[PDB]
Amino acid sequence: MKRTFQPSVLKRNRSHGFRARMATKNGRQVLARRRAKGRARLTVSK
Amino acid sequence: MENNSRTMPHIRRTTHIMKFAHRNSFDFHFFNAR
Amino acid sequence: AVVKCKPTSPGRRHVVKVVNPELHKGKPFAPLLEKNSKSGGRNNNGRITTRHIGGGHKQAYRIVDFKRNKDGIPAVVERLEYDPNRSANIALVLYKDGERRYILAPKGLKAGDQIQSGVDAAIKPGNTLPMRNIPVGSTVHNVEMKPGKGGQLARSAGTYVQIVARDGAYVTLRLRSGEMRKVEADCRATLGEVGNAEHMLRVLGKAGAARWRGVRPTVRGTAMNPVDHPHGGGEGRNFGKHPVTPWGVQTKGKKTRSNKRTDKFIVRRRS
RNA sequence: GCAUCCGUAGCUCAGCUGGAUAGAGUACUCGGCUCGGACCGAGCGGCGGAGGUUCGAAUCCUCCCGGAUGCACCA
RNA sequence: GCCCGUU
RNA sequence: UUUAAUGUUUGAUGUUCUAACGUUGACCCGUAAUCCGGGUUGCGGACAGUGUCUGGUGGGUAGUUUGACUGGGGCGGUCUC
RNA sequence: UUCCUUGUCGGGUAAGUUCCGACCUGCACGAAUGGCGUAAUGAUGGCCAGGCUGUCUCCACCCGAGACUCAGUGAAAUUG
RNA sequence: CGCCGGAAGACCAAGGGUUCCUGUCCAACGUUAAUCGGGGCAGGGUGAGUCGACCCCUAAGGCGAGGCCGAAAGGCGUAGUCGAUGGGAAACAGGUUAAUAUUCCUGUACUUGGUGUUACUGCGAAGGGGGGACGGAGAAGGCUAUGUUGGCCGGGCGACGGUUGUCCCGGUUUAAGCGUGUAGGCUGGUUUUCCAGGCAAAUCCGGAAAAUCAAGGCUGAGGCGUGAUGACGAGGCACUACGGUGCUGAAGCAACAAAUGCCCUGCUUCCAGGAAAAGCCUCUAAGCAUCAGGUAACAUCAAAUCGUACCCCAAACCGACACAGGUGGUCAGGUAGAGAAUACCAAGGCGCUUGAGAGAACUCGGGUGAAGGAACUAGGCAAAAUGGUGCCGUAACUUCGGGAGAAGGCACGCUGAUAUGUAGGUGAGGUCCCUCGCGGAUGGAGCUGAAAUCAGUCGAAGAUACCAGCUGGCUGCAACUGUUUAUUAAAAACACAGCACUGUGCAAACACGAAAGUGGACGUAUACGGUGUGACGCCUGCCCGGUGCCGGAAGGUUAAUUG
RNA sequence: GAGGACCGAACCGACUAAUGUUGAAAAAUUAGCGGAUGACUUGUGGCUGGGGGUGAAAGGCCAAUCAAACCGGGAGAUAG
Ligand SMILES: NCCC[C@H](N)C(=O)O
Ligand SMILES: [K+]
Ligand SMILES: [K+]
Ligand SMILES: [K+]
Ligand SMILES: [K+]
Ligand SMILES: [K+]
Ligand SMILES: [K+]
Ligand SMILES: [K+]
Ligand SMILES: [K+]
Ligand SMILES: [K+]
Ligand SMILES: [K+]
Ligand SMILES: [K+]
Ligand SMILES: [K+]
Ligand SMILES: [K+]
Ligand SMILES: [K+]
Ligand SMILES: [K+]
Ligand SMILES: [K+]
Ligand SMILES: [K+]
Ligand SMILES: [K+]
Ligand SMILES: [K+]
Ligand SMILES: [K+]
Ligand SMILES: [K+]
Ligand SMILES: [K+]
Ligand SMILES: [K+]
Ligand SMILES: [K+]
Ligand SMILES: [K+]
Ligand SMILES: [K+]
Ligand SMILES: [K+]
Ligand SMILES: [K+]
Ligand SMILES: [K+]
Ligand SMILES: [K+]
Ligand SMILES: [K+]
Ligand SMILES: [K+]
Ligand SMILES: [Mg+2]
Ligand SMILES: [Mg+2]
Ligand SMILES: [Mg+2]
Ligand SMILES: [Mg+2]
Ligand SMILES: [Mg+2]
Ligand SMILES: [Mg+2]
Ligand SMILES: [Mg+2]
Ligand SMILES: [Mg+2]
Ligand SMILES: [Mg+2]
Ligand SMILES: [Mg+2]
Ligand SMILES: [Mg+2]
Ligand SMILES: [Mg+2]
Ligand SMILES: [Mg+2]
Ligand SMILES: [Mg+2]
Ligand SMILES: [Mg+2]
Ligand SMILES: [Mg+2]
Ligand SMILES: [Mg+2]
Ligand SMILES: [Mg+2]
Ligand SMILES: [Mg+2]
Ligand SMILES: [Mg+2]
Ligand SMILES: [Mg+2]
Ligand SMILES: [Mg+2]
Ligand SMILES: [Mg+2]
Ligand SMILES: [Mg+2]
Ligand SMILES: [Mg+2]
Ligand SMILES: [Mg+2]
Ligand SMILES: [Mg+2]
Ligand SMILES: [Mg+2]
Ligand SMILES: [Mg+2]
Ligand SMILES: [Mg+2]
Ligand SMILES: [Mg+2]
Ligand SMILES: [Mg+2]
Ligand SMILES: [Mg+2]
Ligand SMILES: [Mg+2]
Ligand SMILES: [Mg+2]
Ligand SMILES: [Mg+2]
Ligand SMILES: [Mg+2]
Ligand SMILES: [Mg+2]
Ligand SMILES: [Mg+2]
Ligand SMILES: [Mg+2]
Ligand SMILES: [Mg+2]
Ligand SMILES: [Mg+2]
Ligand SMILES: [Mg+2]
Ligand SMILES: [Mg+2]
Ligand SMILES: [Mg+2]
Ligand SMILES: [Mg+2]
Ligand SMILES: [Mg+2]
Ligand SMILES: [Mg+2]
Ligand SMILES: [Mg+2]
Ligand SMILES: [Mg+2]
Ligand SMILES: [Mg+2]
Ligand SMILES: [Mg+2]
Ligand SMILES: [Mg+2]
Ligand SMILES: [Mg+2]
Ligand SMILES: [Mg+2]
Ligand SMILES: [Mg+2]
Ligand SMILES: [Mg+2]
Ligand SMILES: [Mg+2]
Ligand SMILES: [Mg+2]
Ligand SMILES: [Mg+2]
Ligand SMILES: [Mg+2]
Ligand SMILES: [Mg+2]
Ligand SMILES: [Mg+2]
Ligand SMILES: [Mg+2]
Ligand SMILES: [Mg+2]
Ligand SMILES: [Mg+2]
Ligand SMILES: [Mg+2]
Ligand SMILES: [Mg+2]
Ligand SMILES: [Mg+2]
Ligand SMILES: [Mg+2]
Ligand SMILES: [Mg+2]
Ligand SMILES: [Mg+2]
Ligand SMILES: [Mg+2]
Ligand SMILES: [Mg+2]
Ligand SMILES: [Mg+2]
Ligand SMILES: [Mg+2]
Ligand SMILES: [Mg+2]
Ligand SMILES: [Mg+2]
Ligand SMILES: [Mg+2]
Ligand SMILES: [Mg+2]
Ligand SMILES: [Mg+2]
Ligand SMILES: [Mg+2]
Ligand SMILES: [Mg+2]
Ligand SMILES: [Mg+2]
Ligand SMILES: [Mg+2]
Ligand SMILES: [Mg+2]
Ligand SMILES: [Mg+2]
Repeated sequence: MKRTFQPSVLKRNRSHGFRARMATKNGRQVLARRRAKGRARLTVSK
Repeated sequence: MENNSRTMPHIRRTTHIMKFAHRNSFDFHFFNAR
Repeated sequence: AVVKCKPTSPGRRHVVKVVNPELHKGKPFAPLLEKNSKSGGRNNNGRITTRHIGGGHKQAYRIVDFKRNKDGIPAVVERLEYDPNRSANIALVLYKDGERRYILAPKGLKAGDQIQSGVDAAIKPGNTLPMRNIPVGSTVHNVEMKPGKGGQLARSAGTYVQIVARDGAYVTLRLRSGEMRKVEADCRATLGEVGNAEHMLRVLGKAGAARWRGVRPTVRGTAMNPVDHPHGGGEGRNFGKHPVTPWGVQTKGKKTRSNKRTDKFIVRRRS
């Protein structure tokens, strides 16, 4: 039957992509936390 | 939720397996000590 | 003309429709149309602020002249049209210079009638004059509250307002609710009643007919759980409490008017 | 089975004056008005039983009997 | 003001 | 005890006024703009509205309490001398 | 909705705690937290009849997939 | 040999990302073996002015200079700017690679810009107007895709009786563009004069008046001609690494049937009354005026960038798996049939990655059954049974629609005749007329083709398979169609049309928001919110002491304040 | 040629039975079943955020989790 993950690249980038993170103050703190952890992928992007 | 299982990383909620009241064939007539 | 439908199916047994054959069968006048997209009863916070609104047929907005300030120039009524935005019908008029406008269609008004606005117009149904030039006792509609603002009272189908007195700079109006109100005498009004007076005679007949108008179903508060409504709960059908709104304010009798700046205009409240 | 309240004139009900004195309506009886009602004037008619305290009980105790009311739940 | 009935 | 007279006065209600304040009335401009601001005028007008203080109401919402003994708990009874 | 209760009477059955009709003694119905009716409708609750049958008396045989044997691969719950 | 064939075939979007093709390898991966693979390694492969994106334009919505509001963070929103699932220029047929093709090659086309020359000329917008531009249902007519049969052309004369014929097999294909303007749809045309309208202007739109003509214009499938002396073509001949390669090539017409596709964004009808903006056309303002610009012809130049392999109802996507699950669009052959149902087939694609034996109990999925026929069981659960078309016939009750396919019954195949194939449909030739053509009348060849009656005939059975209602009687509840506990409850629960009470005079009540504001509503008491009841019919009695609500102001009590 | 009209595929749903229950599957399959022009169904995009949303109302649903989601922190909460 129909499962919860139905992929769509446009809805992925609009919801959690780089410009979506940079738009708000709380999204820019997500990026600061991930840069401080040293993560190889900051956002979910291309 | 079981978030870092190393033997079964694919599943987080497993109590539908071994707990008898959470299996699909549980019947409430098993609980007749009421 | 009200017609009863024949009971060929259970959803047709109780339908009573109002069918007016003098309406224009055709497309409306396109320069006076605007987009009107639906809300769902939701505000700019995205939250439902009025319940039971949703769906329905697509509708275009007709720009209706509620001001009637084109003074001195006569106008001939072209045809009567259907308006999905209101209970009344609207009329397309043509002024002598070549301007077309939509007005509310009054009672008894046909295609070919002559209307005129202004201070020196005649006392006949369809003309719009200030209320210092209207005889006391007249039946008017589309009444202004402030001068130049546009008509706001007695707009629905079959409604009207009677002019009871004129004392000074004010006139007293008997509103359709039974309320006596003072409005200043420089405000305009249109002679006659609003047309389509058998709009209240129609019966929808079935549940889907209410859904075509964008009315969603009402759930009774006594049919809920206590977490959802004050009336909720019970083992069977229990009520036990005084009837209230979903937010706990007493309905069935408690007054909610709180407006200290408009009380001087109200002579007598409704009863 | 437990808990609570009641047993007063033929009938329906007051009286606990904190213990020292029993009444009301209706019924019934007698006389009158007119043959009988209605009406008028008089009258008669007794604290559920069995012990206990008490100078003394319808009243306060203890038990018995009878009548009502409520409860008898979770398995 | 009220004032029934009579095998 | 009881009243009137003169001089002086605040509180109450009432009546107008405009100049604070309101305007989700009209017009003009910034302006290619149903926002906003300024200007002109009309209608309200010391009301309304808001701040501080205060009486009432307030399961709309919140934090909690709701004893023990007991031939199982509950119900009944008991709790000190 | 009725505890007593399988109330009593009538119908249906050889035999009916259910069903249908009536009675009224309504423990503890009742008028818009509606009363009583009601054609049509319902994967709705109860009851009866015709047809039909391996549902049953009472099982028998047959056709396939497993079970069994050989070769290859090869788990699991549990366990002082 | 078996299975699918409204897919288990073919083409895509989404998503994935090299799984595509060739060579090579078999440790691990593949539920077995593997020489094979969507596995390992190496090489190759995706070619565009026209397809898509990008681009121009907007919807819902997002963000938002100033602004308004908020302890801060921030919230809302104007001008704007983004945002497709919608609108906007243009390409087709054939051939070719192991793997791409409307992209390469061959043939024949089209669109939008820049520049230049010539001829002529009022051009110009952030403004005006038109257009773009829009619902549901239904009906008919004209067509095409496509199919069938005939004719024509090539081949055949049959492993076993017959088969030179009314015999058998195969083929009979051709586009965009350009030209012509038909079935159909809509609309009166032209000229002159004037005007409180379209924020100013306007020769444009709107309005008024007058004259004159009996016609004009717009839209539009298909057909026909050309494109095409080409291309393709059943087959045959010649080589070969036996995979394939090279050359040549006949016929290439007609009739009938026919869509859910096209004409059709039409027509008719109904109420619930059915996007926006640009491209496009047109008008003028400031302005420029031998300029610039506009229009037509011709020449020339430009049309960039990114995607393009492959899978896509699946072993490549979402499900931990090469997992009986889930996943939007497009194409739609034959026989029978009402049909996209169903059965068997075509093109095409597959036999589902463990097999081999045996023929015990028992389990699963089915077939049949003597006599009985619900005796089974909580309960006819499950099975069995009914089943099509035409015609006859059909009760109580009813809101007059229903109930009703009530119930029940009869006919049904094949062959011949009526009639060498009828009624009906289609309609060539010939002839006549004109408007001389895609025209009209007459005419009927050819093709297609039900249904019925009569007679005969075979079987146990003619709706023979697949497919395809069990029926009736009484009663509770809910009027009805709907909705609900994703994963034990589909109901008598929820909703519902209808009814009543109550609030609400517009800066409405109310709701979301410290607020600004927004919804209610571009609505205005025949409207809107809340509450209860629940179609319809007959009705809805008595109680205001208690609690609540509404009204009242005399008196009593009564806060901050004052002192 | 009307209809929340009728029969019935696609499509949407989930009433009954059997199988399965370390399943082929963390809810399916097979055989029947209901709606099937509408209060229908579906693709793409958008909005509503946790004492909040949304709810033809079942405490239903809000990423296999719901009488208060998930993640991190107070945090080694407290545990007669
Ligand atoms: N949101 C879905 C996550 C699925 C995950 N593998 C689980 O077992 O929960
Ligand atoms: K309701
Ligand atoms: K309930
Ligand atoms: K002012
Ligand atoms: K005030
Ligand atoms: K004890
Ligand atoms: K014990
Ligand atoms: K009862
Ligand atoms: K008998
Ligand atoms: K009997
Ligand atoms: K049902
Ligand atoms: K029934
Ligand atoms: K190997
Ligand atoms: K496997
Ligand atoms: K698009
Ligand atoms: K326009
Ligand atoms: K004109
Ligand atoms: K223009
Ligand atoms: K390609
Ligand atoms: K064996
Ligand atoms: K049938
Ligand atoms: K009823
Ligand atoms: K159901
Ligand atoms: K429900
Ligand atoms: K109302
Ligand atoms: K609005
Ligand atoms: K009362
Ligand atoms: K009261
Ligand atoms: K009272
Ligand atoms: K029809
Ligand atoms: K949609
Ligand atoms: K929460
Ligand atoms: K989650
Ligand atoms: Mg995983
Ligand atoms: Mg509502
Ligand atoms: Mg309602
Ligand atoms: Mg409930
Ligand atoms: Mg509550
Ligand atoms: Mg109850
Ligand atoms: Mg004694
Ligand atoms: Mg008597
Ligand atoms: Mg006598
Ligand atoms: Mg004043
Ligand atoms: Mg509380
Ligand atoms: Mg605490
Ligand atoms: Mg205890
Ligand atoms: Mg005890
Ligand atoms: Mg009996
Ligand atoms: Mg009975
Ligand atoms: Mg009741
Ligand atoms: Mg009651
Ligand atoms: Mg009531
Ligand atoms: Mg009843
Ligand atoms: Mg074995
Ligand atoms: Mg073995
Ligand atoms: Mg087959
Ligand atoms: Mg690879
Ligand atoms: Mg390959
Ligand atoms: Mg292997
Ligand atoms: Mg392969
Ligand atoms: Mg490979
Ligand atoms: Mg590899
Ligand atoms: Mg493009
Ligand atoms: Mg904003
Ligand atoms: Mg701060
Ligand atoms: Mg844009
Ligand atoms: Mg390919
Ligand atoms: Mg325009
Ligand atoms: Mg064609
Ligand atoms: Mg030859
Ligand atoms: Mg030959
Ligand atoms: Mg032979
Ligand atoms: Mg625009
Ligand atoms: Mg996948
Ligand atoms: Mg998968
Ligand atoms: Mg996963
Ligand atoms: Mg496999
Ligand atoms: Mg699969
Ligand atoms: Mg599908
Ligand atoms: Mg099929
Ligand atoms: Mg084939
Ligand atoms: Mg066997
Ligand atoms: Mg038998
Ligand atoms: Mg036999
Ligand atoms: Mg037999
Ligand atoms: Mg039996
Ligand atoms: Mg038995
Ligand atoms: Mg059955
Ligand atoms: Mg009968
Ligand atoms: Mg009938
Ligand atoms: Mg009839
Ligand atoms: Mg029949
Ligand atoms: Mg015969
Ligand atoms: Mg019953
Ligand atoms: Mg129902
Ligand atoms: Mg239903
Ligand atoms: Mg459940
Ligand atoms: Mg469930
Ligand atoms: Mg559940
Ligand atoms: Mg179930
Ligand atoms: Mg269920
Ligand atoms: Mg309401
Ligand atoms: Mg109800
Ligand atoms: Mg009542
Ligand atoms: Mg009061
Ligand atoms: Mg229907
Ligand atoms: Mg569902
Ligand atoms: Mg099912
Ligand atoms: Mg099924
Ligand atoms: Mg169905
Ligand atoms: Mg059915
Ligand atoms: Mg159906
Ligand atoms: Mg609908
Ligand atoms: Mg979506
Ligand atoms: Mg509950
Ligand atoms: Mg999760
Ligand atoms: Mg969940
Ligand atoms: Mg909590
Ligand atoms: Mg701490
Ligand atoms: Mg701890």
